[PDB]
Amino acid sequence: VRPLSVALGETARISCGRQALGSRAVQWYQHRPGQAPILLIYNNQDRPSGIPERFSGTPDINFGTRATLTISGVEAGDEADYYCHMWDSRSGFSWSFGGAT
Amino acid sequence: QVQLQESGPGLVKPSETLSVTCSVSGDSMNNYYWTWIRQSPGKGLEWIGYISDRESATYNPSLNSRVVISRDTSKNQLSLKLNSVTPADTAVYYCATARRGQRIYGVVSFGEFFYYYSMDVWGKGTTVTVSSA
Amino acid sequence: ATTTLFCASDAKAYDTEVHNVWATHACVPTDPNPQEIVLGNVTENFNMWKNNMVEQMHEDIISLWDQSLKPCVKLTPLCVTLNCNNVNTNNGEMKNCSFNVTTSIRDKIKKEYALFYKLDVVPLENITNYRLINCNTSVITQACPKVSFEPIPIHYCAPAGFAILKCNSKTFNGSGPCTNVSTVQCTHGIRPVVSTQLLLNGSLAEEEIVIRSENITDNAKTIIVQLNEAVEINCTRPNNNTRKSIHIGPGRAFYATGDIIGNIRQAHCNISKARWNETLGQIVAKLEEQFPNKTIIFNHSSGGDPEIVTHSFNCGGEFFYCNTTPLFNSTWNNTRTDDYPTGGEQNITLQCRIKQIINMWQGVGKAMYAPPIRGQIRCSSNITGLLL
Amino acid sequence: GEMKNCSFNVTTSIRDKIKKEYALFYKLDVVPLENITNY
Ligand SMILES: *[C@@H]1O[C@H](CO)[C@@H](O[C@@H]2O[C@H](CO)[C@@H](O[C@@H]3O[C@H](CO[C@H]4O[C@H](CO)[C@@H](O)[C@H](O[C@H]5O[C@H](CO)[C@@H](O)[C@H](O)[C@@H]5O)[C@@H]4O)[C@@H](O)[C@H](O[C@H]4O[C@H](CO)[C@@H](O)[C@H](O)[C@@H]4O[C@H]4O[C@H](CO)[C@@H](O)[C@H](O)[C@@H]4O)[C@@H]3O)[C@H](O)[C@H]2NC(C)=O)[C@H](O)[C@H]1NC(C)=O
Ligand SMILES: *[C@@H]1O[C@H](CO)[C@@H](O[C@@H]2O[C@H](CO)[C@@H](O[C@@H]3O[C@H](CO[C@H]4O[C@H](CO)[C@@H](O)[C@H](O)[C@@H]4O)[C@@H](O)[C@H](O[C@H]4O[C@H](CO)[C@@H](O)[C@H](O)[C@@H]4O[C@H]4O[C@H](CO)[C@@H](O)[C@H](O)[C@@H]4O)[C@@H]3O)[C@H](O)[C@H]2NC(C)=O)[C@H](O)[C@H]1NC(C)=O
Ligand SMILES: *[C@@H]1O[C@H](CO)[C@@H](O[C@@H]2O[C@H](CO)[C@@H](O[C@@H]3O[C@H](CO)[C@@H](O)[C@H](O)[C@@H]3O)[C@H](O)[C@H]2NC(C)=O)[C@H](O)[C@H]1NC(C)=O
Ligand SMILES: *[C@@H]1O[C@H](CO)[C@@H](O[C@@H]2O[C@H](CO)[C@@H](O[C@@H]3O[C@H](CO)[C@@H](O)[C@H](O)[C@@H]3O)[C@H](O)[C@H]2NC(C)=O)[C@H](O)[C@H]1NC(C)=O
Ligand SMILES: *[C@@H]1O[C@H](CO)[C@@H](O[C@@H]2O[C@H](CO)[C@@H](O[C@@H]3O[C@H](CO)[C@@H](O)[C@H](O)[C@@H]3O)[C@H](O)[C@H]2NC(C)=O)[C@H](O)[C@H]1NC(C)=O
Ligand SMILES: *[C@@H]1O[C@H](CO)[C@@H](O[C@@H]2O[C@H](CO)[C@@H](O)[C@H](O)[C@H]2NC(C)=O)[C@H](O)[C@H]1NC(C)=O
Ligand SMILES: *[C@@H]1O[C@H](CO)[C@@H](O[C@@H]2O[C@H](CO)[C@@H](O)[C@H](O)[C@H]2NC(C)=O)[C@H](O)[C@H]1NC(C)=O
Ligand SMILES: *[C@@H]1O[C@H](CO)[C@@H](O[C@@H]2O[C@H](CO)[C@@H](O)[C@H](O)[C@H]2NC(C)=O)[C@H](O)[C@H]1NC(C)=O
Ligand SMILES: *[C@@H]1O[C@H](CO)[C@@H](O[C@@H]2O[C@H](CO)[C@@H](O)[C@H](O)[C@H]2NC(C)=O)[C@H](O)[C@H]1NC(C)=O
Ligand SMILES: *[C@@H]1O[C@H](CO)[C@@H](O[C@@H]2O[C@H](CO)[C@@H](O)[C@H](O)[C@H]2NC(C)=O)[C@H](O)[C@H]1NC(C)=O
Ligand SMILES: *[C@@H]1O[C@H](CO)[C@@H](O)[C@H](O)[C@H]1NC(C)=O
Ligand SMILES: *[C@@H]1O[C@H](CO)[C@@H](O)[C@H](O)[C@H]1NC(C)=O
Ligand SMILES: *[C@@H]1O[C@H](CO)[C@@H](O)[C@H](O)[C@H]1NC(C)=O
Ligand SMILES: *[C@@H]1O[C@H](CO)[C@@H](O)[C@H](O)[C@H]1NC(C)=O
Ligand SMILES: *[C@@H]1O[C@H](CO)[C@@H](O)[C@H](O)[C@H]1NC(C)=O
Ligand SMILES: *[C@@H]1O[C@H](CO)[C@@H](O)[C@H](O)[C@H]1NC(C)=O
Ligand SMILES: *[C@@H]1O[C@H](CO)[C@@H](O)[C@H](O)[C@H]1NC(C)=O
Ligand SMILES: *[C@@H]1O[C@H](CO)[C@@H](O)[C@H](O)[C@H]1NC(C)=O
Ligand SMILES: *[C@@H]1O[C@H](CO)[C@@H](O)[C@H](O)[C@H]1NC(C)=O
Repeated sequence: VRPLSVALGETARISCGRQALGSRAVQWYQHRPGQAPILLIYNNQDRPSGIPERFSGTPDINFGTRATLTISGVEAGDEADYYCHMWDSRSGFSWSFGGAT
Repeated sequence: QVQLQESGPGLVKPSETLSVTCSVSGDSMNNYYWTWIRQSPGKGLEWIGYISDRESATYNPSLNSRVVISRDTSKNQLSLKLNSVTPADTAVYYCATARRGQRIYGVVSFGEFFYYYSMDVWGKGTTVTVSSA
Repeated sequence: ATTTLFCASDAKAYDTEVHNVWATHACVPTDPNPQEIVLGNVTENFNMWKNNMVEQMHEDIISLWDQSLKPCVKLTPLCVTLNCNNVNTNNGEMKNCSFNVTTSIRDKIKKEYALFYKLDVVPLENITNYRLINCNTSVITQACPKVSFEPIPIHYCAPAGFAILKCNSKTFNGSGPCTNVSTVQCTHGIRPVVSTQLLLNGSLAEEEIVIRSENITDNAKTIIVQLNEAVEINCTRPNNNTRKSIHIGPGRAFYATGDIIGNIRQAHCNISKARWNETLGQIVAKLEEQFPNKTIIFNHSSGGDPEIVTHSFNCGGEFFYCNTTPLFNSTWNNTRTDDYPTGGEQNITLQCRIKQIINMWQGVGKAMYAPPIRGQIRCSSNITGLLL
Repeated sequence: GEMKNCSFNVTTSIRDKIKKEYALFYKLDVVPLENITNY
């Protein structure tokens, strides 16, 4: 994993796994240490209730490029472990939640 | 308001039948899609499959179809059945809900779409160890 | 009489020195002020079904296609044994074939990879193992790139001492007399569009739709329907596919398909529903006079080859083969029906399919391999009549 | 004899397989090449 723990007020970027190879629909998750994994982003941009606008994602120009979560203005409640569930119409199935971080 | 409550054996013997029940508090089970998520320590989460309104289920081929998800709609509880367990199945378990999501990319009538699932309401956590001791 | 006729094509083209297929370098530039002498009380009779210009034009078009692809690559070292798999999609129409080929130096060997379509392969006899579609009955020739297929118009001119007569009647069938005859030396701007089942970039009739046949009671005579307002069709092929370049022998390159970048989609065409409903409704009012007692139905075609029973045309480099089963459904008694549900959606779609190897004009020893076009494809044709 | 029954390997229409064929043809169409008569 790559550790990115800068003093607060900067912008963090975390990249996901496999190269793209078709149109995607990628989730994101927040597994706090000692806690349960919490959903953050579905459909590459969409944000449920209770999450601030500091999180964004990657569009569907995908076609060989990596998926990325972006955290602008990192705060104190932003240190956890983030996973990455994968979907695309071209590469088959998925049964794991991507490489850990 | 809905709450999930894992309740299993805690410690069993290998090569036997196991059962873990997630008690649901807040809604009847006929409106939601249900799933279990296991976590081996250090590695990533794993999704065993799902269960639906019309008993739609597709179990993981890497789980090798040794699982049958059972349900208790009377006590509003989500159970689980799994036979001939291995010591590699030692994992922190979770019970969770699932929602419908459909992605379109071409003309629909040719079948150029697919389905994906998000998990929003999570459980609280339990640990079942498959060990000889 | 009967004579030879020569080409005429004007200089809105002829700025680049390129050779397409319908030569246009040897075509004389046509006259800017074409003289049309309107004759007097002159009644000549015309016969659409005994006309020599049609056989001249058929021989000409076959000979023009035979001029090009004479100095082109022969694909005789390509009829070899092909392996295959399917394309790595989820869990098909294009195959990922591999084959041994001799290199440019006839002492070594080389292993290659190419993607191309089903309808261009035949199974040979577990590992699936086959060969190409037409390499036991025909010698096959790759058409060159930088050689255009675009149908630019052709005027037919008669030599000195001859003349061409012309029918100016509004409603004129085949095989009758006229009472309004003009004379020219140079015909209409006729476009060589090669297509089945429908007539695309044509010429429209005036104030009615007109139905022609030789003997309409005889059912072995084809029927030509000419409309008076066009019905637009809008085809495409949405796949961003590359092209390889395999070199076979000295100075001869072979152009295959490489990978596919993106999604895998089919090749729809989107004809409009209400407009074509109007068209098909006003065809049958003229049809109900030649058979004035009965219901008439439109049924689809009959099985067979894909290049006979389907609408086949040329869309900027590829050859499309859409089938017209969503068109020809219905059943009409009193110029009304219930076979369209008056709801749901507009835009009747059609399913095309792509084919490289083509032996149009039903050849028995010759074929053609159209190399792939890089990018995406659109046509927007302009339907003017049809063949029943 | 004035006829000859001849057999020969041929490379067929598909340029990987080897076929074996028979044909009768006349003397005065042959030349002896060099026991089996092999011309
Ligand atoms: C022959 O006729 C047929 C029909 O008979 C035509 O077929 C059509 O083909 C197009 C593609 O060429 C299909 O479009 C696809 O439709 C998807 C669903 O559309 C609706 O999606 C949601 C509802 O779930 C709405 O929000 C949309 O409405 C909004 O967008 C449109 C855009 O024009 C506006 O007009 C509306 O006013 C709304 O603003 C639609 O109603 C659609 O989701 C999809 O687009 C996504 O995917 C492509 C793939 O690259 C992306 O480029 C695009 O940006 C979209 O991506 C979304 O999601 C990602 C991440 O998830 C984000 O990054 C994006 O910002 C975006 O949110 C695509 O457009 C259409 O469905 C299909 N018709 C039918 C009936 O199936 C043929 O084209 C026609 N052929 C010819 C030659 O004429
Ligand atoms: C890559 O390609 C594979 C192809 O192998 C593809 O797998 C297919 O996945 C889909 C998605 O799950 C499967 O389709 C669904 O199957 C379920 C369950 O049926 C299967 O399982 C039972 C045993 O559990 C078997 O007895 C049965 O024979 C099947 O094998 C169905 O319940 C699904 O129906 C829903 O979808 C329909 C399409 O829209 C709806 O019309 C239908 O009503 C259902 O939708 C919901 O509608 C309402 C919404 O709320 C609700 O009221 C309803 O109750 C219902 O919940 C559907 O048939 C399919 O079987 C798989 N293919 C095969 C061959 O098994 C992958 O998905 C694909 N992956 C990618 C990324 O493209
Ligand atoms: C292109 O030409 C090559 C020439 O080498 C072909 O390779 C062939 O590959 C097979 C499979 O490895 C070889 O078969 C071998 O058979 C022995 C005998 O049982 C076995 O012990 C080996 O493990 C192996 O299976 C074969 O010798 C080899 N060569 C030839 C001349 O056949 C290749 O198949 C050709 N490809 C195409 C598409 O034609
Ligand atoms: C004649 O060709 C037409 C196509 O123009 C065919 O009509 C199609 O019929 C199917 C089934 O009847 C329709 O599918 C269904 O439509 C309803 C109405 O919205 C919808 O609720 C369903 O979910 C489903 O989509 C289809 O829409 C319709 N196509 C069009 C363009 O209207 C017809 O089947 C052909 N044959 C005959 C005998 O009419
Ligand atoms: C056409 O090609 C075939 C290819 O098999 C030729 O067959 C050859 O036939 C001879 C005679 O049977 C084979 O000779 C063998 O020799 C060993 C050692 O003496 C002996 O033990 C065997 O019983 C057999 O006689 C030979 O292996 C075989 N194959 C090849 C590659 O030569 C055939 O002769 C050809 N015909 C013509 C007209 O060229
Ligand atoms: C085209 O229309 C003309 C009418 O001007 C038809 O010519 C007449 O046809 C009838 C019936 O066959 C004959 O009895 C007449 O002798 C024809 N000539 C004239 C001057 O009336 C002609 O048959 C039509 N052709 C087709 C193919 O329908
Ligand atoms: C068609 O099949 C060939 C099989 O060799 C594929 O070529 C290899 O693809 C892998 C996968 O990325 C590469 O690592 C290799 O470098 C490729 N070449 C060789 C010689 O092994 C090819 O990618 C396939 N094409 C499609 C579209 O599926
Ligand atoms: C359109 O034509 C097909 C055949 O060209 C007809 O299909 C036949 O349908 C009958 C219905 O009872 C079957 O018994 C036959 O076996 C079918 N095939 C053949 C070859 O006759 C079809 O009925 C026609 N449609 C309409 C509306 O007339
Ligand atoms: C032409 O397209 C039509 C589309 O309606 C095809 O008709 C149906 O194709 C499906 C495909 O599986 C079959 O299950 C049906 O039996 C077909 N008929 C009907 C009435 O729905 C048709 O097959 C296409 N023609 C060819 C030669 O492929
Ligand atoms: C020429 O020689 C060949 C030797 O193979 C003869 O062909 C065989 O003849 C026998 C006897 O009739 C048949 O049973 C076989 O089926 C034939 N073919 C093969 C491949 O063995 C052929 O008949 C001879 N011709 C003459 C005129 O003598
Ligand atoms: C054609 O017929 C009309 C009427 O009979 C006659 O007056 C005229 O002179 C004729 N010729 C021309 C060239 O109009
Ligand atoms: C070529 O092969 C195909 C299929 O094997 C067959 O239909 C065709 O008749 C063959 N041609 C000849 C001349 O044998
Ligand atoms: C004959 O056709 C010409 C074509 O332009 C037209 O000008 C002329 O009026 C027509 N004559 C009659 C009598 O209809
Ligand atoms: C047209 O076809 C009918 C039907 O076969 C035949 O009787 C007739 O002789 C044909 N010719 C004419 C001029 O009607
Ligand atoms: C098609 O693929 C090529 C590959 O580099 C790319 O340059 C081009 O932009 C693509 N076109 C579209 C429309 O995506
Ligand atoms: C068709 O023939 C019948 C007699 O069989 C007749 O009564 C009817 O009027 C005819 N149809 C029309 C449209 O005239
Ligand atoms: C003929 O038309 C009538 C009314 O116009 C309709 O009821 C009937 O279904 C049609 N077809 C037949 C075969 O009578
Ligand atoms: C097609 O035209 C007929 C006659 O005008 C009409 O009854 C029918 O509703 C039309 N269908 C559609 C889909 O517009
Ligand atoms: C599709 O239908 C619309 C009407 O909803 C029409 O305006 C459009 O021209 C059609 N598309 C074509 C004919 O390509």
